[PDB]
Amino acid sequence: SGFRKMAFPSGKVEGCMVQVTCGTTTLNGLWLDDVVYCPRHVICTSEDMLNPNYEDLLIRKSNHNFLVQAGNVQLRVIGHSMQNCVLKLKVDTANPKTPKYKFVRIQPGQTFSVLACYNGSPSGVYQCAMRPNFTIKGSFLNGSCGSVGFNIDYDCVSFCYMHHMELPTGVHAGTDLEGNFYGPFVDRQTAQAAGTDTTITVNVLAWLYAAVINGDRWFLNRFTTTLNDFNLVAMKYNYEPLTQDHVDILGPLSAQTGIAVLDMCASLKELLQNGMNGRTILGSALLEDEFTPFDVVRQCSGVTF
Amino acid sequence: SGFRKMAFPSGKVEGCMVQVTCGTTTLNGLWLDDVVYCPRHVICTSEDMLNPNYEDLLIRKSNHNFLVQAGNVQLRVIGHSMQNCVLKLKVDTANPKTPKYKFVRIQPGQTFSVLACYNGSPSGVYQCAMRPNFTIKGSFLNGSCGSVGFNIDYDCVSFCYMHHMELPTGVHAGTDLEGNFYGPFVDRQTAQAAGTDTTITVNVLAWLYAAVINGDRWFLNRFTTTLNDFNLVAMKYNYEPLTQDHVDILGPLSAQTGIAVLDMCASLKELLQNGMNGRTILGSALLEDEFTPFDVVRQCSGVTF
Ligand SMILES: *[C@@H](CC(=O)OCC)[C@H](C[C@@H]1CCNC1=O)NC(=O)[C@H](Cc1ccc(F)cc1)NC(=O)[C@H](N)Cc1ccccc1
Ligand SMILES: *[C@@H](CC(=O)OCC)[C@H](C[C@@H]1CCNC1=O)NC(=O)[C@H](Cc1ccc(F)cc1)NC(=O)[C@H](N)Cc1ccccc1
Repeated sequence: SGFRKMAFPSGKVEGCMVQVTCGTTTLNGLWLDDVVYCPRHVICTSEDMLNPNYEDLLIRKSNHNFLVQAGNVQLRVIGHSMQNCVLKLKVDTANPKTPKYKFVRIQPGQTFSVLACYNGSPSGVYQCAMRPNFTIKGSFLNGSCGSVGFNIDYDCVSFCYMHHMELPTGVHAGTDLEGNFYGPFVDRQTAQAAGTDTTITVNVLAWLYAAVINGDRWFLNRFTTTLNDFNLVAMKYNYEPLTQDHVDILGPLSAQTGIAVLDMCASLKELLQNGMNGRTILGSALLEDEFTPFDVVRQCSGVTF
Repeated sequence: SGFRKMAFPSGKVEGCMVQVTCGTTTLNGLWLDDVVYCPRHVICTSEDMLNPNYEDLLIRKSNHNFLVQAGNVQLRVIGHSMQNCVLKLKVDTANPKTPKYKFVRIQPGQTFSVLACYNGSPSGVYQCAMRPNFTIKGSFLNGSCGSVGFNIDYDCVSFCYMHHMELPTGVHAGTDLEGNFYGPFVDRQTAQAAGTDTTITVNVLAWLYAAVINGDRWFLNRFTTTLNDFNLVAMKYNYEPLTQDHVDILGPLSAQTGIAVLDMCASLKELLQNGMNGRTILGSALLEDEFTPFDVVRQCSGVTF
């Protein structure tokens, strides 16, 4: 019993982290097979991040300008190339610890674990969600760029995120492992703002289920609602609209608890308008929205890797 | 910027997890050098759990009765001993992945990372606190006994917890790696309940410093109180008393922010009597008490391992 914010075991990803230095700029890299991935802004000069032409910066740089370190072991660079906003450094040694992996682009509302790293070494691991405005609410300091986000399916590590920057709001932005930024953000020192961040409704509902599975039931009422009468209340409170795909994806949880999605939706509508009245759910005084239905099923069924 | 519930990287511990089977019962064990540690109720079914005489069941068992599996490979048990509630199986092969480690007994209020495992394979990692009533608020299903909690102090893995039981209230209980239970609990199916749980005052203050470090400053007032004055209110809300040792432990966070501990205490006093004004602090609507002062420093200074 119980329910916690649970990250994936970080071991398989620890073995791919390395340190990447270009000039005086050091950050983290991801070493898979004979390729080291990292943010292209590592090649930037100090006065190059204002108006950077990375294509042209890469021509000026030799393979010898890139120092990669796996532990205290130097990996010789024998090639450098740029896919979108990620630098790809070809090295002469294949990572013996390369896991079965895939590069995936995640959607808003989907969660993942982040291995925060500095100078190629891990600091900690936590669970994040891709917000509906394509930012993440992480914990990153200077030197954290190149840290990756990931999920694990049995033995396959699906890398979904690489950390690039911090917006003035304290939120975080980055790319997939193919260099495409999530959201409208770019790696130029320009005024860029995230749209209104909305609450991931399907996750709050998955979370309420998890609450039900664990014995928290004070919020369950006997009223019901329709998908449109709930969404009318939802959009007033900056909640994402609920669709039939969301009702279906919660099927498993509805089928383990016997509670109809729309029944839980009525309980949720009551909590939005009236609050919690100094009560808590799963130890929280807020409606948590960084648990997907799969995360709930995973943590209430014992899925191992 | 940012503040998340961050666990230690779990790689070093993943490489010590194995599966231990005795009869029909399987659970997780910890394989360090040539010894596997695991809960001693592995030698029990659901018949002797009334008044289990682990002394007889141990002698009545043979080395061949214990099946130990490290992934695919099978480890041959060549001896067995008991140290309180932990079983020690000597095997004929030493773990090549054994980290520098120590067995430590943690104090109430201290945190650690839990690597939840099932059938010797990790499922997830999350951060827990030893509650003042010597329970933890974990996430554990059937098959999870033997999962361990730990801290990483430099290059040394400090194992502090092995999971044994869930109490009917839904909280969890276990031992250090020497087999001594935290709290007045015993590894047998007899009536057991934890004392009343209090809030870890020193951890709440550390967390408020974390909020200040990350720009959350709305709850700061200009006031200052006395240690005795603060404790008078602390007791009214079921908060641990604040000792001078706690005050000193917060020294580093007071030094970084310029806010005296007794000034922070006055701000916490006002939050307790008047509530959080419908506002959040570091993404939470409750006062969080599972971050130690050290947890705050390492996440806000990027300590690596
Ligand atoms: C990682 C940089 C790194 O590790 O390599 C040098 C040590 C940085 C992580 C930031 C630091 C603090 N918390 C974080 O999440 N990333 C940056 O520092 C980023 C680098 C950058 C500068 C200019 C660009 F055009 C692209 C990338 N700088 C920032 O995030 C600053 N907040 C400035 C900023 C840049 C883009 C949009 C808004 C603000
Ligand atoms: C770990 C058991 C295991 O892995 O072995 C499988 C063969 C269990 C973890 C629990 C399961 C559900 N959620 C959890 O966190 N531990 C137990 O099941 C525990 C084991 C035990 C059985 C018989 C004994 F004599 C000692 C220990 N049993 C329980 O937790 C039950 N809640 C019963 C109970 C025991 C002590 C105090 C209160 C209730």
